[PDB]
Amino acid sequence: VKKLINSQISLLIGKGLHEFDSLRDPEVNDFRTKMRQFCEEAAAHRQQLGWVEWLQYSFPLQLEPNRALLVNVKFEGSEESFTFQVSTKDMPLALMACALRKKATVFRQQPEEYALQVNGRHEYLYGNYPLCHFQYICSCLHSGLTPHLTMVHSSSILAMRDEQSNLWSLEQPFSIELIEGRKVNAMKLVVQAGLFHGNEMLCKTVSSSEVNVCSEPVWKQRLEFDISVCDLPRMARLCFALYAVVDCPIAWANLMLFDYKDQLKTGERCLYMWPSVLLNPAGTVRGNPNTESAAALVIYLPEVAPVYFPALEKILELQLQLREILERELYEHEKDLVWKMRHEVQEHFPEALARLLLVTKWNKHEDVAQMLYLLCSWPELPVLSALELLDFSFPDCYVGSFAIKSLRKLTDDELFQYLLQLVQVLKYESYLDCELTKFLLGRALANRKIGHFLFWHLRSEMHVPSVALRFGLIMEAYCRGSTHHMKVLMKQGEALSKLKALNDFVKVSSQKTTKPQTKEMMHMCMRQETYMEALSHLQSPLDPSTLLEEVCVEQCTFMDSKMKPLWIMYSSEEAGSAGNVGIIFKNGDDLRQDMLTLQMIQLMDVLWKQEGLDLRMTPYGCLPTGDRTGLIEVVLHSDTIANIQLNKSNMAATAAFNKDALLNWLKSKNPGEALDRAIEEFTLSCAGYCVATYVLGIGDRHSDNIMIRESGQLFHIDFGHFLGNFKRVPFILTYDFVHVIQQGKTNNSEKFERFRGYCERAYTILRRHGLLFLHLFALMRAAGLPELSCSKDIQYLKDSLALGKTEEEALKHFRVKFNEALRESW
Ligand SMILES: CCn1ncc(-c2nc3c(O[C@H]4CCN(C(=O)C5CCOCC5)C4)ncnc3n2C)c1C
Repeated sequence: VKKLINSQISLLIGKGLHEFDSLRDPEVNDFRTKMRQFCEEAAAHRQQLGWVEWLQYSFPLQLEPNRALLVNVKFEGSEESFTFQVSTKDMPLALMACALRKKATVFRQQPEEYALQVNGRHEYLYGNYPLCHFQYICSCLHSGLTPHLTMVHSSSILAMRDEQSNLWSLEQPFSIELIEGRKVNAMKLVVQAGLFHGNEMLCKTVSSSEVNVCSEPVWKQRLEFDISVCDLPRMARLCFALYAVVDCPIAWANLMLFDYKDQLKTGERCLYMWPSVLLNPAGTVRGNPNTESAAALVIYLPEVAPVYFPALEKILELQLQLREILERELYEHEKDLVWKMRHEVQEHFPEALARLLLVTKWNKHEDVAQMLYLLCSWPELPVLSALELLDFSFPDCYVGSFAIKSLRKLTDDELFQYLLQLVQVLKYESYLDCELTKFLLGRALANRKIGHFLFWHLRSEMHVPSVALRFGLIMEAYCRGSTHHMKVLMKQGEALSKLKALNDFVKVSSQKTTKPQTKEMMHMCMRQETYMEALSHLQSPLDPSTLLEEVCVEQCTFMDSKMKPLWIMYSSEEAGSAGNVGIIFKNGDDLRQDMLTLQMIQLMDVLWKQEGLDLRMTPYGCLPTGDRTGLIEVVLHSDTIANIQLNKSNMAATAAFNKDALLNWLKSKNPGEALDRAIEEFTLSCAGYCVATYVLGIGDRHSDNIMIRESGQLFHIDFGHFLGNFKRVPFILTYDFVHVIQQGKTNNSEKFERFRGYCERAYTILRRHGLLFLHLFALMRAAGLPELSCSKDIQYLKDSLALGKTEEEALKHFRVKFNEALRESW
């Protein structure tokens, strides 16, 4: 039971719990105890919530950011369904009320006691919301499908809640002694050290002498730094870099001079180094776990006298004219100006806190103590301000603790929109228990959808040693917190476990035998008991509310590309057509870049919708779940503009010229005046994806990676190369699109200038929120993507949105780019 839950978590996280105990570190032991307690208290509250409050945890509503419609309804036990026609503006209780009135006539004799469950889905309909605000209903409007829902009584929800139960005196200069190590390289060796407190150095760099190449070396040199022992800030970071010289990089290593309990670190320390591709402060403050092959370094940290960092009480005891002109990087005369006027910054420019923190001297403990005094009575800044404060440039913990006080006011949906970045910031952390972790973990245990996504965001990075312990430990506390969801997640891992083995079997066979022979062999490998049991009946990792019930083996296949991605189709009896959903399993390519690009498109859709403009965007699911291994959501009822341009023999869209093909495919898929809606659908999405790709700098755009839905909506795929790193992009407007936009006419400036309008409106709304994009991409520098490595990459976004201009200039300049693509298009 306890052993059963323990051996489950080990299988689930992919690391044995004993592997934590083997280290015997009191931090890891303190983390595991302090968290377990926290998450168990979270689970205790969760068990005594109301039935409607449990639905908000387990099935959080899926809402969007007059004209009646057909609706199907039924009850939990029976299969007898009733069909209604009710308003888009009707509340779910008005619908529920009818469902009782129809049973009152057939069955022959209280709405608030029930909830509306979406058939064959982990989605419910409740609350004070008109039915056109739900995703499943709004989906059914556009798509023309019929909502089929089940009436679940309060006691039936409560039956689940029960079954889903578990000091300043040290003025001497700072110094350390570089003793000895052990490595392999072909010259002489040097050991450049250097202190830091974020990206900035606490003092100058101090390189060692030249020892020879043949080495298991010894130095024993007292390296003295240009900073006092009391001047050191609580989050002081000492880095090191080993390299050969006649340059030749070899390895790096870092550590916190203070321990986790606030005490200075003592005498001798062994530091196992990580390999290089000159100095790296961002790199983790934990030794290389490959204790064997990793080159080590023993160093001595002098005995200064027990010295803890001072408590807050001790830290608490210790013209406005040309001020604004600069406040909108800065010179030293300006930096001094900003530090001098720090009180009026709190009292009349609180949102400038970040620019003020960067001017303070962290290598002089007076300026630090004076800054921390202001921060204790600084007002709550908005969410965008707090996001700026979570970057690597503000390592101080009182800042971090403040940013979390500000972030606490995030909506469960905004948290989900930012969660990816919040996880990459966990890499920057110095100690295991922290606010961010405690916060994420608490939000995760109050929302099963956050719990789900946070879990896969951690699990997908376990193959990386820099974070294996950190994440493994976090996932463990989540599993202590949600013992029922843990089991739900194990079924997904085991599905993914089989999907891996199936894809290797698919990779070999496809080389040897032909495609159809590999296909019937894939189907046979699938028909087995283990595969049918493992790949069936599970919540989708791409979306916890979608249920991947029965696998339709006949339809499952694999795309003919390189990594042979598996196409896996499903179907549900209960959900009907809403259960017929597919997934794509890729193996051997990292999908974290695709996930970020899709997050950015999903944000752009949300920003535009929030300013009344729906461009009919398609931010389909993409989810890394392991080492070069994730899931992509099959977008159904769509084809590539390459397959449509094949102009296939005796089809419903036989066209004479390529330019007409696109439009002819639309005419066949949408008969009557449905075509007018499909062209309107095409036009907005076309305008949408033109702006998103321009801004995100997505290149290598060809007919085989631009799709189009049967509804008319245009959408892009393969987001492996962005920010103009093919693996400065121009604006794109293919002639075949301009034809469909212009209703198939050579001249239609009425419909074209409308389209141009959408591209301009969308471009500006993004520019307004250019900081949000900057602050989210700023935190992702922690991930370690090849194309989001440095400031030069971020710069692409600054220059694409032109944040260093006015709305006149930016739109004046953007109007030229559009014309330059319009002209280039034949
Ligand atoms: C990161 C890569 N990425 N991102 C989005 C995607 C991706 N490719 C998709 C696709 O591609 C078509 C293109 C060829 N094809 C087939 O031949 C099918 C024929 C019938 O049996 C099933 C296969 C499927 N169709 C639908 N959704 C897709 N998605 C999300 C991909 C692959």
